[PDB]
Amino acid sequence: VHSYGYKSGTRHLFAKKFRKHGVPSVSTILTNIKVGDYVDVVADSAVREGMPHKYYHGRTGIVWNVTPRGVGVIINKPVRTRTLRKRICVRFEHVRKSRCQEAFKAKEHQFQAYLAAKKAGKALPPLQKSSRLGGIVRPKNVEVLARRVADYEAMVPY
Amino acid sequence: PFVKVVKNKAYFKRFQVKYRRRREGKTDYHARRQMVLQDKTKFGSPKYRLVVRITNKDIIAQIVQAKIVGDEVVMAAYAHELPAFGIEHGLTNYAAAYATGLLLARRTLAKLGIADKFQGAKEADGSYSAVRTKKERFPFKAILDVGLARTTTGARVFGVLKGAVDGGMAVPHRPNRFPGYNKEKSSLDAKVHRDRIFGKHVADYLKQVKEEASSCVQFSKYMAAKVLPESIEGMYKKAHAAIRADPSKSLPKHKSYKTKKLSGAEKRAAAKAKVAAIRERL
Amino acid sequence: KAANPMREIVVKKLCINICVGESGDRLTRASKVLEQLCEQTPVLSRARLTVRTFGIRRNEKIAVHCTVRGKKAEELLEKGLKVKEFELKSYNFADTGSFGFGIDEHIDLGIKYDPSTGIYGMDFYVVLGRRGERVAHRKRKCSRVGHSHHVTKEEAMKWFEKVHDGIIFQAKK
Amino acid sequence: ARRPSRCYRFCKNKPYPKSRFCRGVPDPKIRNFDIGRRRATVDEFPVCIHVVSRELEQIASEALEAARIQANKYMVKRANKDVFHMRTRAHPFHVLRINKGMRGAFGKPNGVCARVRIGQILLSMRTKEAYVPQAFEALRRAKMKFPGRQIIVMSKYWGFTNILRTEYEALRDAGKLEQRGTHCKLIAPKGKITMRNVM
RNA sequence: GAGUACGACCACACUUGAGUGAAAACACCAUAUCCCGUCCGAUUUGUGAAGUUAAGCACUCACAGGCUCAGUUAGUACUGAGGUCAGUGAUGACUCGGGAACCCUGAGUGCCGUACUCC
RNA sequence: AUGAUUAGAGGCGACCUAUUCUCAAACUUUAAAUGUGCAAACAAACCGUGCCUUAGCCAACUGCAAGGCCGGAAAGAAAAGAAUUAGAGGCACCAAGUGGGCCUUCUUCGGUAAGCGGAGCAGGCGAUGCGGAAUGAACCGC
RNA sequence: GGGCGGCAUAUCUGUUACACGACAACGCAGGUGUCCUAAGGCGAGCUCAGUGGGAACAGAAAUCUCACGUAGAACACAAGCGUAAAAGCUUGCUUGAUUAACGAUUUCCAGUACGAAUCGAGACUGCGAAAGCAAGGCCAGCGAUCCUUUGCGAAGAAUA
Ligand SMILES: [K+]
Ligand SMILES: [K+]
Ligand SMILES: [K+]
Ligand SMILES: [Mg+2]
Ligand SMILES: [Mg+2]
Ligand SMILES: [Mg+2]
Ligand SMILES: [Mg+2]
Ligand SMILES: [Mg+2]
Ligand SMILES: [Mg+2]
Ligand SMILES: [Mg+2]
Ligand SMILES: [Mg+2]
Ligand SMILES: [Mg+2]
Ligand SMILES: [Mg+2]
Ligand SMILES: [Mg+2]
Ligand SMILES: [Mg+2]
Ligand SMILES: [Mg+2]
Ligand SMILES: [Mg+2]
Ligand SMILES: [Mg+2]
Ligand SMILES: [Mg+2]
Ligand SMILES: [Mg+2]
Ligand SMILES: [Mg+2]
Ligand SMILES: [Mg+2]
Ligand SMILES: [Mg+2]
Ligand SMILES: [Mg+2]
Ligand SMILES: [Mg+2]
Ligand SMILES: [Mg+2]
Ligand code: NA
Repeated sequence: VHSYGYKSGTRHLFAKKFRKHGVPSVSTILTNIKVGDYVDVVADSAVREGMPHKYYHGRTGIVWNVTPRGVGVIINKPVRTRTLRKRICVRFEHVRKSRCQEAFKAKEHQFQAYLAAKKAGKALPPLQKSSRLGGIVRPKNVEVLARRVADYEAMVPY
Repeated sequence: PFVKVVKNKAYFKRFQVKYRRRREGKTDYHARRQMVLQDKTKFGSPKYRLVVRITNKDIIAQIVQAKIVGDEVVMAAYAHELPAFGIEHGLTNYAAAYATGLLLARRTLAKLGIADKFQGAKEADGSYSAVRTKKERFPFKAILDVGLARTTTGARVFGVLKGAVDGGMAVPHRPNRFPGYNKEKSSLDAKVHRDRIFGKHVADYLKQVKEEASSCVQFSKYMAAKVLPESIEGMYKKAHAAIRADPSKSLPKHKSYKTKKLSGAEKRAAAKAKVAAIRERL
Repeated sequence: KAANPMREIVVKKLCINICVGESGDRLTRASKVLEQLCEQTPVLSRARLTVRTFGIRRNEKIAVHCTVRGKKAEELLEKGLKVKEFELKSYNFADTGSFGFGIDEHIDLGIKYDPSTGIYGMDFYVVLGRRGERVAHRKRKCSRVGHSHHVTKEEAMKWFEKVHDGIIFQAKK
Repeated sequence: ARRPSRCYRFCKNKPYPKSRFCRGVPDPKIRNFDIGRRRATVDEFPVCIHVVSRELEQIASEALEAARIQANKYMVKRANKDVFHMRTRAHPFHVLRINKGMRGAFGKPNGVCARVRIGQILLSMRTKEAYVPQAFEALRRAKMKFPGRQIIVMSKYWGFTNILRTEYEALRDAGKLEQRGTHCKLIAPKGKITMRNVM
């Protein structure tokens, strides 16, 4: 970039996708953000108020502050030899609930359910077997792999 | 030819259809987004809208909570339920709007269990008293949702609002749009508003139309019944009393008509038969 | 079903336009003439863009027009077509079901010619339609009118020559 | 005069077309890209002969014009002008600059060239089976005007179409082809059933 | 099996032609004293029920256009890593990995909630 | 789509509609490879009409929000290829030189080019010899 | 080389720039020192650029009317981005361009300042029926020490 304004070099970054223009939906308004929640900081191009800086687009952080119309997010930013915990202030339209701990939460819930079943004496689900093991292979149809003259005749255009 | 076709293939490729309810001309999404909006510091505490919709024949009043899966209607009142209380005609006038708002407020307060705690105005005066809101136990609060209706001085949406306010619910409002409010003087005439609420305008128009009839589309069903212009106010007063007495009452209480869809195989078979017939011709 | 009564063609409105072309005394007199003719207040139409050949400039009131509906519109149309001697040309009809004509002598419409004002002449335009065109002009649930429910040029011509018993020329240009 | 073309070979810069940012570009040397009977129908010229570039390089519009002029001269001398139709495929859209190492050395537009890839067809000639050797010799002489390495091949398609020579006659006789000028489109069983696409 | 009000996702829902639509709706519709607002009761507002499914609306269809999901294009284009590889070069291929796009072709043409109502 | 661009075709010459030749650093529907945030159980997270407080929210509380307290359960993180580590993590204080750089693979801009000028990722030389390419700061090996 | 020229000297947009961020050149294409009591704020209506059909003078182009029109128009000014019951156009009312307890942040960055910007908490308000929106015109449009100069510390009350 030739100048270093606040929104320099955001022509494609702060643009809406094809046929996906418009203001944020009601589902975004009705989302409940709590302090301590993991959120994704994704700028909505059509809001332009409370917009994050381009650096924080696509960053996931933890909410440290909720105001009537804004969200306080802590983002890690590497500066030289250390990482800084940057606190940014954005409107709720530029914030999304982050599924970064979805699999870990599911693992915890599955472990709790497994413990409950083991206490109740219910039969646990069968353990999956490794697909890397050996065995007999019975080929239903066997074909010959070879290079033909027709392959060369085809790869030549015109 | 000679005129460029605007709606060409590229035009349809690049078209972004609006939301279904916007393309149906039903919902103002800017207004809806501002109305369902709440402080993020509330963390999603319940917020209600007083949805007022008026058709050519009925008045629909609902108490609605916004949700991501879809709005939840807590309580609904209808103008066509008024005959159960004594309103046999004019279910779309200002008096019917006030009665529908009163009925919705009474039903909502009964369902929430706070009916005995909040009585509202027993006798309507048309007068404005400011609602008590957070911004002694506070009344149940809903905000008015007029949709796409034109908010003029004396519209029936504000009749429903006034009925709900007198029913016990606390809907934040100012009297600037009640009938009889004087824009120039910045004052409200409670007598004119009460006259509208009890439909003395309807009674006066009925008297005038009947006098002209003696000298018949208008008031045809009013005149078919033996409705007197001097009995309308008492009728609406009795309706108010009955609605307060028991809001839970209403009006006294699968052949397939769809056309089956052809499968893709049937469509292709029909198309092939048609092209084969054309080939046989030529 | 064409025999359905809702398909009857009615005169939606009559639009009378007097394009004086210059603001001032002439436009005031034209507004007075239109007030006498239409029995209602007319409106001045402001210039769109500056055209040197016509003067005109921009945002300057150059014409006075008015919309007439109901019985007054029908009687005004009767007077205007009486002036035209109940003869209209084929190309005077639009493809949208509407037609119009110009009147060159305002004093020919049964209006007194007291010389406080002068002879102006104007533009008559009538819009045919059918009961149901509300759907495309109402605020809520606004939607396009069905294609078949539209009034065509042939339908407008037949309506004109059946109701007012006028003569079409079937010419061009 | 003009610089030797060895200075403007090799495709070293990003494409630099004439636009609202690069004004002052002179017109390309080559103006007409079709010679011979360009209005001949697709059936008239079944043989297509290509000049295919084997190099990633730039070709000036001067070289393109010289090649087309040489090919036309040979075809009209050793044959008739109504028995062939040659098309120049490469278009000179890339602007060359001259700094006429110093400061502020960004140059001015002084020419235009076509950026050419490996396997890109440069010249295509529609002709008949009688005049194939004449077409080959004309395209050899036109190749002599181009920089880099090009090969001359005979296409497997009929004329300038994308329909194979062996199958074109059967497709046309069956009624599966639509004639739109000098190219044809295989009619597809789709869309509204009209007097077309009945097949 | 449908309708209405409020909706969520926002074309599998749009666009263009045609056809069909029980009940109840919805809507066209009638009207202008009052409330209100216009050049114009067209829009809007109030008041109302004589007519109509003609429009809207909803369904159905079209070897329809778009859209959506696939296949193909194609292990191609491109590409991370490697060579005291080839080639004057331009560039290529090879080795260990990743892997597209349009055209073209196949299938499909909304779905899911809350409340009330009709079958 | 926005910009350019060649030629035929079908409905004076345009105009219109289907195509067709050729393109884009300051075009793009689509879209890699390499990347780049966050998470992957010990101050944490999970469970409980559990209890206390609130001048926080909600029409209210048993609901939500926040600080705690008391208990529970803890593959200490299973099985599905289901990590690895010559993995002591943090926290300071006082100071030195340096702030002319050059070369190279790959990417890259200006220039006809240059042992030219200018950048990106990363390795080098500088500061480094040794063994190889006869010879060479930088290539190969180390 | 220097000089002349220019400003790459403070600064904004696109690109170079290699799909996070960052990146040079006297690289490319353009801007800034202003302008606006409305061109700020809000509410409500409405839809734009163009294209056809039609209507005295009137014609390619004056106004009127009906359709189609995904924005191809506008939004002071460069450029992106964004926006259609609006963020555009008309209109009505207004002074949220005022205060704002030394609240906390982003951008440049040494994680210093300045300039711009973001999320707030008070006061008094404006528009709106209301939910709400607004402490300027989103993002460029600006300035230390010292010195000068202006505003605020009304009146009254207190045996302190
Ligand atoms: K050659
Ligand atoms: K502002
Ligand atoms: K100063
Ligand atoms: Mg870019
Ligand atoms: Mg983007
Ligand atoms: Mg509104
Ligand atoms: Mg020489
Ligand atoms: Mg270059
Ligand atoms: Mg009407
Ligand atoms: Mg009406
Ligand atoms: Mg029908
Ligand atoms: Mg199709
Ligand atoms: Mg590579
Ligand atoms: Mg494991
Ligand atoms: Mg030094
Ligand atoms: Mg050097
Ligand atoms: Mg040194
Ligand atoms: Mg050696
Ligand atoms: Mg970047
Ligand atoms: Mg608005
Ligand atoms: Mg501070
Ligand atoms: Mg500052
Ligand atoms: Mg500014
Ligand atoms: Mg405040
Ligand atoms: Mg600005
Ligand atoms: Mg602002
Ligand atoms: Na100073």
